[PDB]
Amino acid sequence: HRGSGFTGTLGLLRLYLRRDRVSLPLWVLLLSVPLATVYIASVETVYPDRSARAAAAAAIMASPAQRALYGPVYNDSLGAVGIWKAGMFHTLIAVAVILTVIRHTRADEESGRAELIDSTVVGRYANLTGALLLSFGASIATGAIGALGLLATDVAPAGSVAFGVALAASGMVFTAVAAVAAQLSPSARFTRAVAFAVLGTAFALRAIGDAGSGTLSWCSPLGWSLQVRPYAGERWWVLLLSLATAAVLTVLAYRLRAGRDVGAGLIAERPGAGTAGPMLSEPFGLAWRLNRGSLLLWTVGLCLYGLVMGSVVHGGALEQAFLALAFTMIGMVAAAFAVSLTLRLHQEETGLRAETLLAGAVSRTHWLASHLAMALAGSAVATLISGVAAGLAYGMTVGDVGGKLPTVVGTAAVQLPAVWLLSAVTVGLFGLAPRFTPVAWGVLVGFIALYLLGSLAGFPQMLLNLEPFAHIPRVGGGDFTAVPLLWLLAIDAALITLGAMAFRRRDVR
Amino acid sequence: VPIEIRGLTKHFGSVRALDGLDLTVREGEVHGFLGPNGAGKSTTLRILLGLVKADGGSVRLLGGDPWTDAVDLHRHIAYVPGDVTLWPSLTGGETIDLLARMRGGIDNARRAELIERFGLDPTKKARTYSKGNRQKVSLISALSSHATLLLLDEPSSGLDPLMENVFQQCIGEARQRGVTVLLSSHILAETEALCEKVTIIRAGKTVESGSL
Amino acid sequence: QVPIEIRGLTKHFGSVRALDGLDLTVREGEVHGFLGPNGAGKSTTLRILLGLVKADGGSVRLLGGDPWTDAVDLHRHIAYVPGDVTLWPSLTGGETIDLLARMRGGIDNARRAELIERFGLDPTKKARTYSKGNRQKVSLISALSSHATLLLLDEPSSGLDPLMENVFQQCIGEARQRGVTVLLSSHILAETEALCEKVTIIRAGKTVESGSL
Ligand SMILES: Nc1ncnc2c1ncn2[C@@H]1O[C@H](COP(=O)(O)OP(=O)(O)OP(=O)(O)O)[C@@H](O)[C@H]1O
Ligand SMILES: Nc1ncnc2c1ncn2[C@@H]1O[C@H](COP(=O)(O)OP(=O)(O)O)[C@@H](O)[C@H]1O
Ligand code: VO4
Ligand SMILES: [Mg+2]
Ligand SMILES: [Mg+2]
Repeated sequence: HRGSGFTGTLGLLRLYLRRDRVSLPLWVLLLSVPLATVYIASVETVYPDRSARAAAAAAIMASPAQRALYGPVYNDSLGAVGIWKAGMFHTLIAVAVILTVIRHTRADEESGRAELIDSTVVGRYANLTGALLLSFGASIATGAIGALGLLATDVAPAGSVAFGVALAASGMVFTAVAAVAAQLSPSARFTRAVAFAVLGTAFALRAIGDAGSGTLSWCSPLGWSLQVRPYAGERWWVLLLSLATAAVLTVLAYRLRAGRDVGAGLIAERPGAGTAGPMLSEPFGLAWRLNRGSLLLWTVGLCLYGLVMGSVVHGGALEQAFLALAFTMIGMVAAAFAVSLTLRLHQEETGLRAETLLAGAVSRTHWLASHLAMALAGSAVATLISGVAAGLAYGMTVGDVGGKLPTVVGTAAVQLPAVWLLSAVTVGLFGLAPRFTPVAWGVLVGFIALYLLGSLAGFPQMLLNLEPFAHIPRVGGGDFTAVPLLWLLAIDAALITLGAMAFRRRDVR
Repeated sequence: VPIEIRGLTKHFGSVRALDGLDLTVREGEVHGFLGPNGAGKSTTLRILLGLVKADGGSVRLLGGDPWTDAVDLHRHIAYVPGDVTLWPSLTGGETIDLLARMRGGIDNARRAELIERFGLDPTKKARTYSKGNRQKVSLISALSSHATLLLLDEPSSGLDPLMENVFQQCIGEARQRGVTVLLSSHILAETEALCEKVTIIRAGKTVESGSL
Repeated sequence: QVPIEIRGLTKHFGSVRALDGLDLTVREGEVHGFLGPNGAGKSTTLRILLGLVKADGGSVRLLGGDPWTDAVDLHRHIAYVPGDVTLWPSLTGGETIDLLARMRGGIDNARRAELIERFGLDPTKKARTYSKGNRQKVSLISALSSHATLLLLDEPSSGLDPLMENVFQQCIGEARQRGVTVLLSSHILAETEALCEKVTIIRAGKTVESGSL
């Protein structure tokens, strides 16, 4: 008696919510507080005049390269100009909700906790509903806090509410995508890859559309957030387009969960091979075999993104400025790639598969430098390929490809020390405090925040030196000293050698 | 009759997991469940809990289909997995009483006696357990609940010959007071001295089932 | 002529005294049993032997060298079967055998096929579909079919039906014939009598009794 498929949802929600009580408040505050205190606040000092904002609004609609990244500007009002750079939060919130949903649904279910939970009196959809409730609540909280903060400023009141609801809707559209994608494969990494491919496609379509006519910006969940048009005449009804989609997606997710056999996905497995080829006989070969798909996917994605940022660039004092800013994002994404490749060491050790390997003819360095070498090589290859693609596209759309290609390749390659520094940090953490290895992500996020909110908030030029992305030189003409590159490489080497020397004297438990 | 499997079948891919099984457990008796290392035992146990979806046949658990009544019948069933995995951060006592709260019932007088008899140390983070004290957590959390049907998968795995004897004694006491057990053993020293009317499955289909 | 020789081993895990003066000695060609209650120090000793843990005292002479400093030249003659077997979920069952045996002494193609035939494994199936009994045959076949003069088996028959745990006993009896030292840590007091002589019992880190059966 009294049994529904949702029984036990509240308890699962309350033990998911206590699993992450340090991450959720931090990333909910980080995407909501610096809207009325940084972005809107620093428009009365950079553009402190009614006629000064007109020139800035004219210099945005007359340059496709700049409005590919951020979106168009529809008037010279204070709210529209100030919030223009804040149109990047719609992608960060999507990343956050995707990661949270996958982490709570597929990450633990793959580790063997689904059998422990479902054998109890919990319902069938208790786990999915718990995770969706958590993510929807977070995406409401961030939008509500942002709107409440913006309502305390001199901007129009309607636009603040419009932006808050737009942020919440963009957070909700991709939670459903993550829920649908978590029902596909019995591997968490593949589900994350499928979920993030959709977000990458949406961003690429948004950029291509908004750098031109704009009619292609209606075909991507991002874009339905920019056409709400806060502070420029609100299109309220477009919110329905972002609300009628989630309800269609979510009702599909539950359906995929209906008959699915906890532990599986959609396609049954296939037999492999009975013998190991003469390549899988070493830690290097095993490490490469585990990381083929990730490297291929990341390389293809970064190439496709570079092929667009190098084409919208030219429809020399602004071309260099934009090509030095479109590659910092690629540097950050490649740093995330490096960290995700390096954490496979901690994943192996916590899974009791390090002992099986180190109880053989493998030293605690021929094993470390089998994931570390892959992390340092895959990121470099991806960044260089993206740079070549962008340079080729830019040269082709100008007319000559033999002149600009070396400059763009150099601009892409000078990001490498700041990409390897994150692998260095992770390896240094794995060898002193192995349990505290997954905080490397936090460090990365910190750096990103300090890059975005740092200069605008007016921090002194000594707290802004604590990030590596601000020290990278400029390739082209002057402004190239190559001194920060040597310092960054030395720091990477020091961190890596300390992490490696602290692993050789430790207990593998 | 708590169990009435009468022709169950399951195919995962092309792998013939299960090809017609004929289990039948009655009220208040221990019932062995034997077979080789591919027979389809753990799959049958999962199917009875509504966690694998049978692709044919008729399954009947405590009077209702396992798949649709999976939330309602779990108030009378305790499950001990073959591969025991616990939350790393929680403690032994925290795990036991969390699983009790989730199932909505415990017996503290029996729980304390079980902890003192199995020799478990309830205050250690779950990751610091020697896998024999990690099977004891599941044993304590299952034998101390109000369930009236135990689906023990392979309970005495990693237990020294003393805790194994204690486990046999606890199962005897449990069977004395109305609990019904379906036990998969692979150890023919506990099956002989514990249960009767065993059932043997070879490739998915029963080959010999009857009184010991 | 003495593969293992431990004298006065000790190891603290913080406030826990795991080992308090263990004594052990194997004699180059004997199957040595290693019994003890739960929480006695039967793995911790095996993990100290392989160089995965640093001892807090005493002396250890595995095959004639320090287990911690010479932990590479000695592991070309040692086969290890973990207490809880864990495999890679994407590699096939037949690839894990070759991968594991290609870091130790090296696989023996004459015995690999024979062991796959007499254990009845299926070497073309992803390793996340193995039923806890074919997940142990992978480790057993990879360890028995190698060039190793010392086997550190740790509860080797966990999850094996009453016929495969007789095939395993026959395989150990046949492997001991060609001079292969074995250290068998087990809880089933039915295989130790059939295989092992000169057993050693530990209780709380200290050996309590030792000698032949
Ligand atoms: N998730 C799965 N996907 C595909 N095939 C599977 C899956 N789980 C098990 N199998 C296969 O289907 C059959 C079911 O095995 P099952 O788990 O029933 O074995 P078992 O009897 O429990 O083994 P043991 O008795 O040693 O515990 C086996 O052939 C197994 O390899
Ligand atoms: N990482 C660890 N942290 C704390 N205690 C540990 C750790 N590893 C082992 N121990 C302790 O070592 C002792 C023996 O462990 P083990 O050798 O696995 O036991 P057994 O003899 O049952 O095989 C136990 O007291 C156990 O708790
Ligand atoms: O805790 V034990 O390694 O004796 O199963
Ligand atoms: Mg089983
Ligand atoms: Mg052990």
